[PDB]
Amino acid sequence: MFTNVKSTIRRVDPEALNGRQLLKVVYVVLESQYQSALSAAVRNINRTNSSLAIQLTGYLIEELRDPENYANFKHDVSEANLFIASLIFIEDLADKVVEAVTPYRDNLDAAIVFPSMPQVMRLNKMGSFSMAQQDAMLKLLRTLPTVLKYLPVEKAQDARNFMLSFQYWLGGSQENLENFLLMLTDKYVYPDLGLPDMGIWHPLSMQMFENVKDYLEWYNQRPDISEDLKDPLAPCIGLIMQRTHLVTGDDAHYVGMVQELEAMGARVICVFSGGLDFSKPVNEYFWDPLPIVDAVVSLTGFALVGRQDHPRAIESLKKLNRPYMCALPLVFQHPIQVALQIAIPELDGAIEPIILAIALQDRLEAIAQRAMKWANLRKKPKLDKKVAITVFSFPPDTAAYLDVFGSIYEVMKGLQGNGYDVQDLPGSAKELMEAVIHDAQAQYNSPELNIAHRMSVEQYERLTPYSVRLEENWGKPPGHLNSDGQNLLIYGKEFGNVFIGVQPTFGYEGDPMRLLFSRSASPHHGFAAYYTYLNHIWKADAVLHFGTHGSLKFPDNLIGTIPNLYYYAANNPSEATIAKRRGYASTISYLTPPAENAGLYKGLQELNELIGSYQTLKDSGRGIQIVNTIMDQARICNLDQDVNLPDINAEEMDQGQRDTIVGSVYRKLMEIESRLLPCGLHVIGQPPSAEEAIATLVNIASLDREDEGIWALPTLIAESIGRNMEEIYRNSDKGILADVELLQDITLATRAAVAALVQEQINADGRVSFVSKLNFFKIGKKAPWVKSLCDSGYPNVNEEKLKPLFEYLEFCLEQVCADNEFGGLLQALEGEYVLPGPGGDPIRNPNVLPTGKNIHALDPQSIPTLAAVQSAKVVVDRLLERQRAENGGNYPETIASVLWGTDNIKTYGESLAQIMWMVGAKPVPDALGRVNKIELVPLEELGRPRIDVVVNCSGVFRDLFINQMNLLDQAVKLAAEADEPLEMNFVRKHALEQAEEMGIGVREAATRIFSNASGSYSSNVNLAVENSSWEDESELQEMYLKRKSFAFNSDNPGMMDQNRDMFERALKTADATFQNLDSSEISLTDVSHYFDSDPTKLISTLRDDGKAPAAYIADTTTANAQVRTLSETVRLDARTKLLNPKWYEGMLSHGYEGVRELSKRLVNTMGWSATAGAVDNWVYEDANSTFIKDEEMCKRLMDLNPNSFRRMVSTLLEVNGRGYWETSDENLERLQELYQEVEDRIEGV
Repeated sequence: MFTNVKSTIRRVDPEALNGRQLLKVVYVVLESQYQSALSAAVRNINRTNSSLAIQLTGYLIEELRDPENYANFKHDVSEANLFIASLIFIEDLADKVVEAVTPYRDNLDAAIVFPSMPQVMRLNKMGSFSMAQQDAMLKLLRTLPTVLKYLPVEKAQDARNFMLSFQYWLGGSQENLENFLLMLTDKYVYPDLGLPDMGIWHPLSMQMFENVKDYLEWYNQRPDISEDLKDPLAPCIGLIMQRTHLVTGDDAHYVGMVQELEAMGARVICVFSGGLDFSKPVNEYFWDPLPIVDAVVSLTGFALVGRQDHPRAIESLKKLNRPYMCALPLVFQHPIQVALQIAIPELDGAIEPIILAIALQDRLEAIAQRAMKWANLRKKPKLDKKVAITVFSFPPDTAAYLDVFGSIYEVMKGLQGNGYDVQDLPGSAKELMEAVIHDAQAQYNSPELNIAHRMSVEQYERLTPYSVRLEENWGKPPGHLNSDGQNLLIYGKEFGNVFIGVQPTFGYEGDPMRLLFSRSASPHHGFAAYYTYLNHIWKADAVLHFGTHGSLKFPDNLIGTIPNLYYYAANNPSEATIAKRRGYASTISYLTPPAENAGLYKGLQELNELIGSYQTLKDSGRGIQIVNTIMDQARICNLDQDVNLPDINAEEMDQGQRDTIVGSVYRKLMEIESRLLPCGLHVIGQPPSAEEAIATLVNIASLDREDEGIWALPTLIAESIGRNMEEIYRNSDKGILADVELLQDITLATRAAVAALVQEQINADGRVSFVSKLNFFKIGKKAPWVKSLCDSGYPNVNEEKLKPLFEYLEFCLEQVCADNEFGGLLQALEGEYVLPGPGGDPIRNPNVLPTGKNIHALDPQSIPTLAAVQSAKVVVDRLLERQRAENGGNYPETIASVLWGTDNIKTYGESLAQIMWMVGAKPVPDALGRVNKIELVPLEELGRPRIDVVVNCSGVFRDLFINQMNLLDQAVKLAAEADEPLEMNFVRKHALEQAEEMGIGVREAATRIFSNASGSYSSNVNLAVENSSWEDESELQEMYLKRKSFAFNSDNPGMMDQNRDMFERALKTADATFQNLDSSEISLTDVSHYFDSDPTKLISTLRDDGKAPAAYIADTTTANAQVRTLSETVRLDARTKLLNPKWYEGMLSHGYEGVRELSKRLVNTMGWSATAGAVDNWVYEDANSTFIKDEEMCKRLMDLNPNSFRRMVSTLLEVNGRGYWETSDENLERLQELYQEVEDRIEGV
């Protein structure tokens, strides 16, 4: 009494209620410090708060004897919102408190019982949280963060709110207990009411920290943690989060993240910021001068900086030089929202440790474990570090233009040479392939994969907990795949701390020795075993993959917790993004082989020489019989499918139309001659020479660039002779000799001038920074490139415009020739930050150079650009022009189109803006420049009817650009609804006819934007053609109609439901199929995805009239946009790739893996015969002539790669077997024998 102030007052009531809500609180407590502290808190709220008043009644625990007191208590509990109890530790009364409260348990908005006898504690209740889910106080407080992970997010925030309320109580201050009461009033009584710039946070500290020293001083004083965590050697992880969630106190998932990491022995620094520039905290708090963090995990779901500012973000993350991981808040707490949001951190070079009832546990452990393995990598000593390198399709029957064993060998050397422990490194790439595939070339025995390990069912089942799930499709372990009968086989070879493994077939087509009835595919035990070995037996610290390998299309335990590092081609941002999101991929880019012009050969070179003779023989006199030879030759080269070659003598023509015969054939030969494509494979970290870069530099020099302030060289040359390049291109297309010649002359000039810059920089051999900035005028010389232009016959080219062009070209030459590819992997393995960069076409966007960067796509709202929209109007006018010219002059009513992510990333949304312009819509950018809106154009501006569309969206396009599918659907439906003449609006005309037949609205009948079901990709036509697993085309057409018939809906974007009835009806109306070519290197025969999505023959089946649609492929890779027919483009492929000696002599120069490339293009050619019949007989004929009939070659290919040869031979038999190739019975007997020869070498007898 004399030493502790007690109050006679038990009850506090507000003087005046006014317009304010009343909260009723009842406490029972032993400490009269806590009675009087509550009274003061309640009393201060009552006198300040303008919307809340509190009534407080309470008894010291003892006072509950005299039933006078116990009687009111009971009545007070009855009326009470909040119940509070603390330090009840007497049986007698405890049990009375239970009787009193238990009745009203559900009445009470919340009941809070702080450290007191067990009976009382069970009364605890705060939303969906009970006991089910001073030192005494600390003990229970510190345990609460551990519980959060095993609860769903809302049940967790209740438990966090409980923990937060215990922190305020143990705190015990007046404002502590005010906040206590206001928090509970806000979150569990009256929701509709109530409510430092940056710093460091910890759930278990009451105050924030404004510096690192104050934090670590507090951290090291923490009694509740192991000495292990205070140690500066301890792995430390940085978290970034939004201040808002700490104020709100909606932080349960953040608290669980800190607890998960601390449980794994990681020191944590959680920074926050009320701003949007998170570089500031990173730069202040993750440093002291050195980094004090081993990896960062962003939980903001935002860009580091910001407009969002990726350059400063990068410079900040590169100074830190640690792995930057990102976990979207949405992961914890919907389709358009995740696609738009996840794309941003990817441009900061983020890694995604979260793949894209359920408790936080799986997500929290995932992020933690994967962050902890990034740190281990930073800390484990080089000589102890184990790297596994996985390889797929060996033997083959992936990774574009890659010498896989070529590249692995360079990586292994680089790794040994940098201090990693590499044993028994072979003397050559070949010997290294030989160590993994015994007798790959089938010289002496059949090819046999090296067995690195035999896993016992016992070892498999113990280290593969999820093996049980595989039993449904694959039976008991070890099953029929990667099996000796007893054991699961791990194919690979140990080379010290580097392991080369061969991953098997994922087995999407299931065990052909098992009858199954499930629609839920899983990997086979062998596939599982392989990853089980890497992770839990061999215990890799990191794993390196090449391109897509086998998975990321057909779940977190296969990938594991160790860094997944991918080498992806710089030109495949789309599929690299898919790996980032499905695979926990960190993706280092490599360059595709330095491209060469395809050039002319045999028949085509003879034809070019005849054309050379023409201008002579015209002045000689006999300018006639040559045009009959030129035509007779063209007919032999099958150019008569590409140029109109009438059956008329040159005698029976005017000079005008004889010149045109030549002009037409010429511009088609120069198309072939000049096609810029790779002719071989790439080895990681073997960049091209300056000589090797020149063709790549010519096409870089051959595009106008507004954003760089510079012009194409051809543009400048044309302007020099008062001409425009758009004219010269169109007159070229028409086959006007003078202009076909002028284009070739301008092309040759452009080649010479750029070669002159590369020549100079070479024979300056480092003396000068940039030869392009040397002041030649000052010493009275022209630059070597200006000289070249003058010699080429163009002496008036504008030198003020040349200067910044040729400065740009010299910069591009540096990036094409740079060697960073190995450096990238090194940074990753050292646990550092790999510079992010744009994937794309290096010629169209040279910012894709140099390689060795962590390539990303782009902001899905950044496309289409105004430039892309203009470029689209050209390609649509040209498709319609040509489709008319081949059909009376009649516009088509419906164009069936495919959209890919890959081509849209590269052109900033051209192919996408084509479909917009077909229906006569335009995308509308907001102030900031984001494309989130779309309008129709008036028919005046369209100049023609609205063309109806079916738009087949690839699973990838859906995954990256579902926002853009939303815009397309809005556009189509507006068009169907537009008050316009049916004959001016084929969208409306078809939709009205359909709305009646189907008994639905015009709008619902305007459904045209389809894709795969979410989490599905391709029509599976690619699998069937790849495995010959189909009887008649109908099977292909059926699985298309099953899989690609899921309709996007802008008025309910979540629900993307199958609607095959609408799909069949819209396709029935199709007059033309359409796709855009990605690139010369990813053309129709280089991959299977193009033909996999080809609806051409499907349309001919669906149509009442059975008529096949006209098939077009747009090509916007050069300045000179073409809309070719599918046949034209497949033929172009054949002439520049499969049947081009430069191309097959290029690929075969790399040996075994060379043959694989030939096999690929043949097999993709087959596909086109199955989906479109777009393969002319001579393509198959010439292929058999080049590779089979020539017995010298035939032997070379079989010896080089039995597996890839058996493949080539099977294809040729097959296309004959299915009616697509007609050929000599002798030709089929040769093939039928050669199959049996190689069959024997590969399998036995």
